[PDB]
Amino acid sequence: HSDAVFTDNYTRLRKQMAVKKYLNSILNG
Repeated sequence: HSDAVFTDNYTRLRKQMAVKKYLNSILNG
C-alpha cells in the first residue's frame, strides 16, 4: 500500500456520499 493508497479513501469515501446526500437534504435541508 505504498502508492495508489487513495483508492481506499476514495472507495470508502464514495459510500459517505450516499449518506451525505440524504442527510444533506434532511439534516441540512
